Amino acid sequence: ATVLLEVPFSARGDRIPDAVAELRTREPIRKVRTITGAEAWLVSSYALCTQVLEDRRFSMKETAAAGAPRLNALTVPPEVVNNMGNIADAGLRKAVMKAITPKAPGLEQFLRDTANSLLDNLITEGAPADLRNDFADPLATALHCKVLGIPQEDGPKLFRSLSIAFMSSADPIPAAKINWDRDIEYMAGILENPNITTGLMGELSRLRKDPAYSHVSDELFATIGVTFFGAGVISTGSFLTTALISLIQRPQLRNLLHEKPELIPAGVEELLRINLSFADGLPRLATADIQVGDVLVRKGELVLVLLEGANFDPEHFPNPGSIELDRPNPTSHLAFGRGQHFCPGSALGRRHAQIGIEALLKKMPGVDLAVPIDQLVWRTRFQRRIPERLPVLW
Amino acid sequence: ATVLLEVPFSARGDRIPDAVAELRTREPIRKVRTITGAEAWLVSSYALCTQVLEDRRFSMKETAAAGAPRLNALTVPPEVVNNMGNIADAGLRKAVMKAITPKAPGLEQFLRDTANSLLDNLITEGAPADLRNDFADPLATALHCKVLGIPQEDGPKLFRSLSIAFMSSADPIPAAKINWDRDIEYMAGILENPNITTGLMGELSRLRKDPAYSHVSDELFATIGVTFFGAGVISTGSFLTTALISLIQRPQLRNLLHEKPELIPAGVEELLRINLSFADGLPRLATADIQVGDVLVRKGELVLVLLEGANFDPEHFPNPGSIELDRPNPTSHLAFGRGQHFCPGSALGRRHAQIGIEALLKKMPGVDLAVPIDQLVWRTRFQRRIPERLPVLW
Ligand code: HEM
Ligand code: HEM
Ligand SMILES: O=C1N[C@@H](Cc2ccc(O)cc2)C(=O)N[C@H]1Cc1ccccc1
Ligand SMILES: O=C1N[C@@H](Cc2ccc(O)cc2)C(=O)N[C@H]1Cc1ccccc1
Repeated sequence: ATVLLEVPFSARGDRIPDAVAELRTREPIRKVRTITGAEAWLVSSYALCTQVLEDRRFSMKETAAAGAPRLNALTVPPEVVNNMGNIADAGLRKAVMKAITPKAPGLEQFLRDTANSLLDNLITEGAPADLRNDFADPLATALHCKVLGIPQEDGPKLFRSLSIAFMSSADPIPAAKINWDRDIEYMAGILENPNITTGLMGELSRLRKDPAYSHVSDELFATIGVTFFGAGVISTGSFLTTALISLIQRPQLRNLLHEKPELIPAGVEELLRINLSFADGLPRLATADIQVGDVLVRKGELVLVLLEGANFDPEHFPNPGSIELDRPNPTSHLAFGRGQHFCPGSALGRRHAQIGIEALLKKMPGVDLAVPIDQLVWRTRFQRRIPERLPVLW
Repeated sequence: ATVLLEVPFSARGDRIPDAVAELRTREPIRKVRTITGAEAWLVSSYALCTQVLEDRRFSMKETAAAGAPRLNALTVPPEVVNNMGNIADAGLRKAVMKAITPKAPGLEQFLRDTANSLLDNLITEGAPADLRNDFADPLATALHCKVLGIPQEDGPKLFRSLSIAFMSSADPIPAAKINWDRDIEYMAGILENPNITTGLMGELSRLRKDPAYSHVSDELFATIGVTFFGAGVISTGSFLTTALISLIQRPQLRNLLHEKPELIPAGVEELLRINLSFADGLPRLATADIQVGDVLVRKGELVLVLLEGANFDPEHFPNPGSIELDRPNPTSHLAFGRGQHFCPGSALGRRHAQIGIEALLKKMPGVDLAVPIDQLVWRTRFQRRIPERLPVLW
């Protein structure tokens, strides 16, 4: 006698478990047990993943309902699960989106100078260097401080919330509330700070005093600050870190991109496709009875959309484990999701990785792991897969 | 068909696997496979563990022989496996031992003041706090700087080697050689530095110029510095960290020790007994054919002495999972080993933990985990079991 198949399979972000392909071939939608003890439908083929993400009756918002089967415990207030919905309803979608495009004057140059400075310091200190704690994560943090319009010096303290904020836990986390309330207070103070006139918080601060936004709550304005910092920094920091592992392990690709840096955008799109940064399927709660492949999903049930299921599906991406810069469908991956909840920071995430990789290859063309790859320590029970340290030499 | 049982069982240091007791009862010496692919004899009862540790024909030195079955790859030069042997042969055993006793004038007071300062800063910053990175590890580091007689400011950089130096790896680690050579250079410089006149390095520095030690190599003198810093800091830092977890999870004991701090030494001895800080059995290579229980161990074979096997053996420590302050045999545990290779820093390790715990309970009587205990991230493929962060509130 065995127990129901449990998720997640492995916290390692350097290889995809064989079970994924076995599941996709034989049972692309199937029952599993989450860390909370709830049952869920795990969906692992490109066709069925897209079907779920494109049908709003599979609701993100409703995952926060009391009594629902849960993937993990909330680390934010239940209303914050509908964060983008709330922003849209407040008439703030356009303003937020304009504030987070990588095409802001001087922003890409700021990224370049920042990446270059970080790398110069590592070279000066000498090998080994930690490319997560001393490159990818400070770069992500520096970027989001600039995008938000908040002091660079405040970045490290806001960052220190994230190892807890993005936990994937069976039970509520007392520290998450403490940090959340503190960070919300920080952002409420930013909105009242006359020095803060640029970036996303500068724009929110002015819209807050505009009579057309008079009935938008101060709670929402502070929430947008905390949530976009946290989601942007964890996503870009983790993606860049795991992408660098994928590159370091592919010297031929590394040499090609070094030689022809104009191929970097196509390289990053493939790195996105094969990336295992997301530790759990994307959760949705059925709000009707809906047929998904061989299964009738019932109202109230939890569905988990497995991004690497879709992104490694050989029916959509032939030879899926190989980085190939000349695919006919290169942006059709699900790394940024699909449908109603498509990542609003996708352009910014792309540019973050492109510039980070550009600068690394320029400065450290001899980059290699300083420890055997099995020695990386993979963070557990977290919403992302990431090594605690990424030791490299050059 | 199944493969040979693999070690280690789990990197979690907050619970002992059920398999340990099952092994001890049914097969207290049995064949296993290590991470290198080698076979070894795993020994898990108190009686057989003591037998192996007390018989020098089970050699520590010989584990470093070329072609031997290995638990893991060397992170030090092969001659350094015989470090204490080398010290003894150089006539330096007494001098080293005298230098590392916790009874040095002002040393315990330095520990108290240091622990108190660290805790005050955490209280000032506010919850949550990380008791590994911001308490146990700086306290261990501060202590060993003082014991060695080296600047407190040099501690953090020497510490940064340890996440690699004490890896338990299948293959050699390039970063370990880089850090090793650099740290050896640092210590060679300390021996020539006229400012360094106290502690272990001050004493080695004077013995180096004494004609009775004229033919002791400079290599050995620098090696003693690097090895005692590294082993002392990793062992005390890791033990204190995991001991604090054991305490936090036992509020009744925590209250008793708070109320009657004179019981702390007896508390620490039990915390040592139940501690799971050591990630692997202690390795020994047979140099003869020797009967151990039902098995004839052959010359050249690897034997792994499982400390928690012995320390949780109900035949020697009845109700072994319970901390009981009134045992008749309280120091007969194997936390510091046994025989030829008994830990030379045992008194210092005891005092480090006693003072750290004393100060914590005084300052933070309300200490508790700030995250569910399953959320701790346990370091993998390492010679110690430790959480990457220990978030607490008070
Ligand atoms: C390469 C980096 C990034 C990756 C891989 C990524 C991935 C994703 C994915 C897969 C989703 C969809 C989740 C779902 O449908 O359940 C999402 C949504 C979201 N992301 Fe990103 N993201 C990245 C960067 C960013 C950045 C830079 C920001 C903001 C600065 C951001 C903020 C958000 C927000 C607020 C949502 C929720 C959207 C909604 O609910 O409609 N992300 N992200
Ligand atoms: C509570 C903290 C400590 C624990 C739990 C601990 C544990 C141990 C154990 C179990 C051994 C025996 C290994 C074997 O036989 O294979 C050992 C040996 C050793 N320890 Fe400790 N130790 C601690 C503190 C220290 C300190 C503070 C120092 C130095 C400052 C130190 C330096 C050494 C050295 C050099 C050896 C090798 C002894 C030999 O080969 O004869 N340890 N330790
Ligand atoms: O639940 C949500 N919360 C935030 C993201 C977020 C989560 C935790 C945190 O501490 C800060 C920010 C959101 O905007 N949208 C949704 C979905 C989401 C979760 C995680 C990352 C991105 C989106
Ligand atoms: O192999 C040894 N090396 C050192 C300990 C040591 C290991 C690694 C390092 O980077 C620094 C110090 C020793 O003294 N004795 C032996 C056994 C030992 C290993 C680990 C801890 C304690 C003792």
